[PDB]
Amino acid sequence: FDMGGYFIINGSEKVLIAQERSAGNIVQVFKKAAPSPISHVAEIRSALEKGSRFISTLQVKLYGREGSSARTIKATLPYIKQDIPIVIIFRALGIIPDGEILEHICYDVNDWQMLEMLKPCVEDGFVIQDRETALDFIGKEKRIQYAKDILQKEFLPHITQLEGFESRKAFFLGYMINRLLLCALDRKDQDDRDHFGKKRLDLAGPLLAQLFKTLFKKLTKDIFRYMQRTVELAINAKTITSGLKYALATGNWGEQKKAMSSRAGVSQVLNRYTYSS
Amino acid sequence: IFVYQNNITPSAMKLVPSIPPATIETFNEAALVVNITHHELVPKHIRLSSDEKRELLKRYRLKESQLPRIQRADPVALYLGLKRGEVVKIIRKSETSGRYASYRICM
Amino acid sequence: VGQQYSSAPLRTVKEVQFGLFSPEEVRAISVAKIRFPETMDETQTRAKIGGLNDPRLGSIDRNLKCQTCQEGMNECPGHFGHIDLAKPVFHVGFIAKIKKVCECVCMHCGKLLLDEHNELMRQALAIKDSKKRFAAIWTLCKTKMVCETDVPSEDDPTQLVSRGGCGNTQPTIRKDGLKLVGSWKDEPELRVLSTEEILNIFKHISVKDFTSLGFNEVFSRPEWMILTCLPVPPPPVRPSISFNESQRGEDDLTFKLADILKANISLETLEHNGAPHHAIEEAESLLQFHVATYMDNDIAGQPQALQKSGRPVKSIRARLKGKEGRIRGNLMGKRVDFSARTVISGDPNLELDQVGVPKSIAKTLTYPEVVTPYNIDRLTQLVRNGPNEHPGAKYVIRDSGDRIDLRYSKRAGDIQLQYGWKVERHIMDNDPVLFNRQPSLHKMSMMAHRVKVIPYSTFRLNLSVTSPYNADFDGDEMNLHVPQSEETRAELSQLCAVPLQIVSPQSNKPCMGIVQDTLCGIRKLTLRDTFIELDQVLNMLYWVPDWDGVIPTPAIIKPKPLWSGKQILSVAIPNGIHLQRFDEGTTLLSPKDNGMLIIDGQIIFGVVEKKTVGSSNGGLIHVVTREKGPQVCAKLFGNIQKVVNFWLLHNGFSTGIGDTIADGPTMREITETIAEAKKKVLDVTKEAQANLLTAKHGMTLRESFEDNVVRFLNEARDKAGRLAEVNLKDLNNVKQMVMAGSKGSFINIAQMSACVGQQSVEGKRIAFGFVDRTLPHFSKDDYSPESKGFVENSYLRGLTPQEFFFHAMGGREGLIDTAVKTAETGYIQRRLVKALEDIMVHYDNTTRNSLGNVIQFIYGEDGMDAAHIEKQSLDTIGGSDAAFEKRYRVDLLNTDHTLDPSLLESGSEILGDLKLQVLLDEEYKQLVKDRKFLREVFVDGEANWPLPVNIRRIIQNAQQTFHIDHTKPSDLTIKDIVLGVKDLQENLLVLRGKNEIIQNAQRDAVTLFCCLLRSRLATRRVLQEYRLTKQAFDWVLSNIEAQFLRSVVHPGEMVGVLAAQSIGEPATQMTLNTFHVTSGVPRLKEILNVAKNMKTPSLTVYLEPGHAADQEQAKLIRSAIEHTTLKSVTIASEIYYDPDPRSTVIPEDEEIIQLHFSLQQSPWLLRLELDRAAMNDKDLTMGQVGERIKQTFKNDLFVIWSEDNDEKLIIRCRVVAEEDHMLKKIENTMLENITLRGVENIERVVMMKYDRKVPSPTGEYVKEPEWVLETDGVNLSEVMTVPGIDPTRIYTNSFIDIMEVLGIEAGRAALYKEVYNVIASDGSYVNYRHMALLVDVMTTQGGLTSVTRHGFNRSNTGALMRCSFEETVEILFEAGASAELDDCRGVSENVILGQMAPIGTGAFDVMIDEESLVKYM
Amino acid sequence: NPIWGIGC
Amino acid sequence: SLMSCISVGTDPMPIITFLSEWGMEPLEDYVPHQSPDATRVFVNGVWHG
Amino acid sequence: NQEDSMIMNQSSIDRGLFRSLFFRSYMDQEKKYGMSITETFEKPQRTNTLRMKHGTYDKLDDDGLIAPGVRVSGEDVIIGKTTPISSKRDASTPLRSTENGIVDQVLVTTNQDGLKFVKVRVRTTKIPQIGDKF
DNA sequence: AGCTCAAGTAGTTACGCCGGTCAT
RNA sequence: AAGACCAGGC
DNA sequence: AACTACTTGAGCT
Ligand SMILES: [Mg+2]
Ligand SMILES: [Zn+2]
Ligand SMILES: [Zn+2]
Repeated sequence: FDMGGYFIINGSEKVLIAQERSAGNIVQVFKKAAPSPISHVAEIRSALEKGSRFISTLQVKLYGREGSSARTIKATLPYIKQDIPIVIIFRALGIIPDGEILEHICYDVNDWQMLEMLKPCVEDGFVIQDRETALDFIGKEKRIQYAKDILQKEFLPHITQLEGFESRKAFFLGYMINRLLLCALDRKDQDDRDHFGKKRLDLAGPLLAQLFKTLFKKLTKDIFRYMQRTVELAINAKTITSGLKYALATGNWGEQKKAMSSRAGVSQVLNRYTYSS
Repeated sequence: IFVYQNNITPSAMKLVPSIPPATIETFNEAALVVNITHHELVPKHIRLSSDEKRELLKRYRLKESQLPRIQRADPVALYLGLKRGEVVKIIRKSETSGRYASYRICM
Repeated sequence: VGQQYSSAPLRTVKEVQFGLFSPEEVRAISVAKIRFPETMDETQTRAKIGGLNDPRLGSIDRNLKCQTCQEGMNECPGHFGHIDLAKPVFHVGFIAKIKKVCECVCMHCGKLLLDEHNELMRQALAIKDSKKRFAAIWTLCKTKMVCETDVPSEDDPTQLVSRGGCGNTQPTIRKDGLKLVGSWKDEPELRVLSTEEILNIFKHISVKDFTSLGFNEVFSRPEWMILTCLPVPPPPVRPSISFNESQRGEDDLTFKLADILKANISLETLEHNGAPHHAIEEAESLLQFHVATYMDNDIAGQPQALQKSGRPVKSIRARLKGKEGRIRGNLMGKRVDFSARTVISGDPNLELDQVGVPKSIAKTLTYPEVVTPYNIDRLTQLVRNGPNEHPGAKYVIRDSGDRIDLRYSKRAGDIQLQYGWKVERHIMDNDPVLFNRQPSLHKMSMMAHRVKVIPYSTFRLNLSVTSPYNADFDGDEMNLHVPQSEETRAELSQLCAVPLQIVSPQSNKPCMGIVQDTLCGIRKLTLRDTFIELDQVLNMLYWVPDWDGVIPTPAIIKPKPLWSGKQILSVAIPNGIHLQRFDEGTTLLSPKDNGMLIIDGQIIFGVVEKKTVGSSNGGLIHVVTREKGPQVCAKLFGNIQKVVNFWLLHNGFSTGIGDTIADGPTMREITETIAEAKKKVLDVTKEAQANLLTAKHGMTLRESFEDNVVRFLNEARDKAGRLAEVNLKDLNNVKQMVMAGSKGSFINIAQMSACVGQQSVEGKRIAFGFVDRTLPHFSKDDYSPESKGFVENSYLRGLTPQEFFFHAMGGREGLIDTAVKTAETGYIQRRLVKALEDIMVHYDNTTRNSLGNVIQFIYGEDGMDAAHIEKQSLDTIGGSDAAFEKRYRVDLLNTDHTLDPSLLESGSEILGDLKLQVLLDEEYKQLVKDRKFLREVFVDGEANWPLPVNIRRIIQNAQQTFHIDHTKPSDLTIKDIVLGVKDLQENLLVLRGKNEIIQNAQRDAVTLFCCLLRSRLATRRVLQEYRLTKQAFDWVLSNIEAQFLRSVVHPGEMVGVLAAQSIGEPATQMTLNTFHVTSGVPRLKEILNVAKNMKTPSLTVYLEPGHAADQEQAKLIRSAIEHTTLKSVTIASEIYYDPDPRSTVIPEDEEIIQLHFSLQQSPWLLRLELDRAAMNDKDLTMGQVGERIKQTFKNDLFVIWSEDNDEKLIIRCRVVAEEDHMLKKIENTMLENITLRGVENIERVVMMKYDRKVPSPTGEYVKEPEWVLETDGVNLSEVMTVPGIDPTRIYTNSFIDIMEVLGIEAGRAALYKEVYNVIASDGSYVNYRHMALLVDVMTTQGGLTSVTRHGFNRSNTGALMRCSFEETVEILFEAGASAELDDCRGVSENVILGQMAPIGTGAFDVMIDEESLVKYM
Repeated sequence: NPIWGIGC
Repeated sequence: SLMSCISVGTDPMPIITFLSEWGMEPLEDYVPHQSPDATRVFVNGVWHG
Repeated sequence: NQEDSMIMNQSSIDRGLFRSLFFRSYMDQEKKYGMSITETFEKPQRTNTLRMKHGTYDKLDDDGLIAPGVRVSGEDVIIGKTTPISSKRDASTPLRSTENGIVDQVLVTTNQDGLKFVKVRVRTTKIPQIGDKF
């Protein structure tokens, strides 16, 4: 009758508990309170479904409250101190002329409202007229090169961090700047933060994953030291055995060390009061 | 008692406490359109000779500070033109006894 | 306590002095040089190296050793040692001040930066307040940075005079981690101010200067904020915990002492060897840190400083942080001995005040009873009995401070006591003990009970004493404490006995009634239909213990001799108990058997239930308590119980599905009340999906749609249930359990037999979580009720998935706050407490605190104890001038208006007397003064108020004590009556003082009563209404007097904690929700915080005297207040290119030009298209609109406009280097900085028809509703001086404002009103005095001091006190900093000290009078 | 209340 | 609930491919006006034409 | 049966209604050190140390264990262990003070570290009583 | 160079009473 | 023996 | 999680 599904560490039956979370790689638009230099903003949390898995999000803001004359659109990029006005982000991408920029954002030349909105924005970037300067204002030769980097490995990193796809990310940042306005013009509501469909449940299997990596990776750069002493076996297969045990035993995922900055709860002591229990 | 219409100059009023013993007050116009004492919630206050005061204190065994206070820039305090050290007897209606007698010194 | 007599005199702390250790002192005190960083091991050998801990300090291992001051572990408090730091360090918590000090003093010299010479400084220098002085000062000296040697004297700014010198520019200092650095100034010059440098400067700072800033030359000099020699605390402080013997185990602090020690050693060994001078500092910063650590390890510049393993390392200050930490964790509350706790289950055969204790427990808890020749005999028995027989004991203690263990000692059964020895016996029956159930938010959450040892493992408590603790038996547990001194016990029985508690001061009504079975059944037993025969009428009388032993004559003799409940139930009611009621159709022969009338202590008529025997006002209980006493009434429960419970045991009672089913046809009649109700919805949905409905001003077209659907389903549901309600016969059990008042209500039946109801969250019917739908099982845009959450089904029938779900989502919201408001309510409670603790009535009748600061001159504005007060009705006030006169008016000079000689005994010999008719005038003239004076206090007319001494009853007692006939005349001189009531008033003394101010207070805080007094003692009533004999009168009088004197408050009464709870308690019983204006739970919060921006500000303004029901007058003001902006009437705005100022490129404009040239500019145009329907709502005119616009800009903007007649409203205009940029900035300046009508911050403004009672010309009060404007924003100073309002009634709930505009007083009035309306908006009732006290405490210091860490906890109260709430540690730091002195007058101080606090019982002294101790023999 | 009506 | 289950993790390409070969003109080369009401398609949060 | 408290028919409580068994398992090991110094499972008394308990050890066979028949109670030492250090400090396990019953199953076993692993299980029949929740 | 006014940023404190499992 | 975490009780 | 205190920053004469 024991349907199982639990682990048996150091005796006691441990049950991994599902961890709900806000799914990834998706576009969200939020209205931000009357007291704030920002009107609305759209975000998208991105991470490689398989490979390292960065946790850096994209912010496509929209300054100028529902009044002031300066309703501009700026977005935030990973590692960049300040924010950049979308126009530049495009020219810095591979789209240098106006209207070819509005090309991506708006999909209906007969939607003057939206387009209007964009106008003031275009003026913002009117001062940078090409891909040279585009990738520049992002702080010579030394700075320009780094500009690229943060676009091929940091900017909307999902999609792909390859190279010759600049185009694609551009249509997104366009689909995004779109989603922003689609709301600031009362056509689409603010994104429903608790629409269960857009939340994921990291079950047991997944947990071991993000956990294992953290481990095997310390083994990886461990095996690097034995190789960095031999002026001419070593693999302590205990970090993956004992590491796993610690977590599953207590309920603290993230390692041990001077890192309590983890979460306790994951993995508990399976109930045995009654079957239905 | 000057009644400035919209506002007096910062250069101006900086010449008020410059003529003692005498003392001077300033009242904005738009703030005296309605006598505030007249209000429902505003209970009747009253001044107190340095005699009626030096009495309250003996009669209750008070150390001055132990007495409920009232602000110098208090709407009513100004109205009756109090000063730092003067006392005020408040007499209001009470759904428990009919009339209660409270006192506030002006800090 | 302590063990081993000490020759030194015993004393109690009467004062606490704070300060900072002067290095020289720490040195002095130290008994250890403390050089080594290890523990002991003389090279593995266990001992204690002369190096660390015990290099003479305290000790371990059970070794007297400790510098021969023996004592071994227990008796030896710790012994401090020290440690000479290598270089001066910053005291982690003072680093703030150390910095603000320098900001105020000059370097290289060390003196103030502003002398008496600077005027603004004189002022600051006179501010007497060790803290606000150093506050104001720094606010000045933080600017000037030139140590000026010469400044203009008190004459002519011409000449200059000199003082201290060396104007070296003072640097601007900033905080970076643990170091203070600053810049001196093109471009600055940065240097890192050393410690050694700072300290030096401080040392130089002048003595009169220490004092200028917040210091004290004796107890705490500015310099000592930097440590030279570190005070090392001893073992009992940082105990070691060894794992048997051969294993380490050292405390946390016993490490960061060593970490510091080591960081000291290395430093020095770099300053006496090749000292690379700029590589030492790199090692100094380390010591500065470890010493920051040691004391505080929770700072700004992160670096948590973790102990090998990750462990944070508790800093000394961590051990103190409130709750858990020493102050709030070990002192304001500790685990105590002589206590027990288990599971409760009520027992219906236990006197109200008992409490059954499991034998097991009694055989565990003891009680030190000294041997005395009265109890020696019994004790020597209890002792032989041993610790295992119940009525036994378990410990004997001889004079020789040593203890014999009655279960081991070879002389166990031996022992013959010695007077003076003490014996610890098992708790026995009738031992007073403190029983409680937490959450403890009541004076009643803890009560003293009579002990009753019983079997079985559980505390058995009485039912009627259920609601005070608020327990049930579903597993609930209870804590029990056992007194230990002879007085401790007494104190428990004389003030905490359950019987004394029956009348709750918080709501001046009892607080324990008859619950469940006893209630429910007492009802049945009462009905005229309830009869009992001899056999049982006997076994029933037997159960009443006090039974006189006399069977009352049968209510029936004819065929069968029977009795009725009403009869027997009455044998429980004591003689002299007079009760009168009157419900609906109730009259001296109550048809439906309503009302209640009990005379002489026998139920005459009416049925008995919640109303007559509940924890209610009129409550037969409330009355028996007042009339007979704590005791008699406390017994009353058990009886009424015993009889009833027994009876029910035999009559039986139950409930089953059958009680929840509706008539065959009724279940139909309802169905179609939902169908029809469904269509009255489909109907207004059709009529909405056609735009065939207008927007009710202030609401959205959509919102207004809901507003009806909701009001439709609700009214539907309302009768749906009501059909069944009247469909359940007088036999339906559920009904019965509702009438009795012992459980559930209408609503309940409804949701079980008819319709469950509409579900809801956040106030609106089930949302559209799924784009445009409720569930995926629904068609988009379905706004119907079957989609929005209306459960049409009854529980008896069963919910459909959809219904079942919504229902869950609805309940889910419920469960939520019952799991949130649960502890946030507790916080708000806690605050109120730590905010009134030290408030207690004083022997003069002043309500003050630990400062003597008078919070109230006469507690509650009358000096009365809420317990002794009841809802009386001030006659005089209500009724017509006509009916008034015909009652109290007496005219001896008149054939028709004189006392008929059938009332008085001198009626004819009195008719016409001039001298008498004058005393009769004084009187009638008085009563009129009253009548008008009460309509001056209670403008409402409501004549019912809480007032000491219940006169209605007091007279009803005379009624039958002397048996008075409504026939033969009295015998009182008119002087008898009138004169007699005057002599009474004279003895109703509250305050007593000899002088006048006092004697005035007397009359003052009394008045209201006196009026009630006259009202019932007017000659006319006293003779014509209640024919009082001469005798009676002298009795009633004498009693009113006596009663009153008992009804006065007692000096001692810890009033604050009382009102504190009295207020917070009825809050734990509210919902966090603000549904079904921001009110309830969150509101109170809002208030106690003295919030500067409430969610709902809003403000109510009443018309001016005249124009009251002037409908159009209402509007006429609305639109003169409600802020209307151009932005709210403009449908669109465009900017065209029209270069010809004499024609347009636009068609529908032509006319509008030509018709505007009879009875330079820019070619750039700007057109606005205003809304038609929008010009009728806020009402506006093109003439006005523009008029405004034009005068806004004026002569540099020509504007035009069409006329209200047209089919398109418009406004053209032009200006007068790039214009397309300007005429666009002027686009906004037009839509957001231009008002048309209204006062800013005042949006939406609705109108309402309110209920205003008022004085008809003919006297009587009558219904005269008057319009009123309520706002949706708040500005006062301005919306007050508007023509058409009554700046004598205007009112915003924003008390903050009111105080600023109408004077703190009026402010207070609001604060109260607002708090009251927050309790009262929940049905709960609290007595004035409570809210008032709070209101008053916040108010008195001058303004609005909030009940928060930023309020009361910031006054001149003691330091130890405020330290026991929120800022615990810093509060002490800046207390030893400015060397504060604590009275130890605060309740807290004493608890923290372990001394009896000046609280009631201790608010005085007890001394033996030798003189009288000789005359007694 | 919640599970009966708005107002309730 | 009783019937609920959690996804596990399938592969994208066997569907990315299966698409750009059944009507999915890749994003790479897009023209907003020639393709007006073009229904855009997303894969695991990426825009594949 | 007032205020959520219910009346239960004793008679049928006797016929075994709602009776339930209760188990428990106190467990111990024999710690060692890379430095050959091991603990012990015996029936210790006196012997220079004193480090002992209050209860009785008599229900302890010489293997430092009880038998599954034994009726233990009050505090009765359930297991016997010692620690030789420099000569007998106790590490024996006592039945929780509130409890009691009968031993139901003892078992000896190895540990990865070849140490002596021993768990003990005690049984008790628990009868519904005037206070238990349902 | 210097001053009023608005905004930012820093930081703090919160909750009643009452078995298992893990590891320094 | 002190702490932390999870669980559960009114 | 929300506020409120405290001090700082940038706009402005
Ligand atoms: Mg309960
Ligand atoms: Zn000592
Ligand atoms: Zn100087």
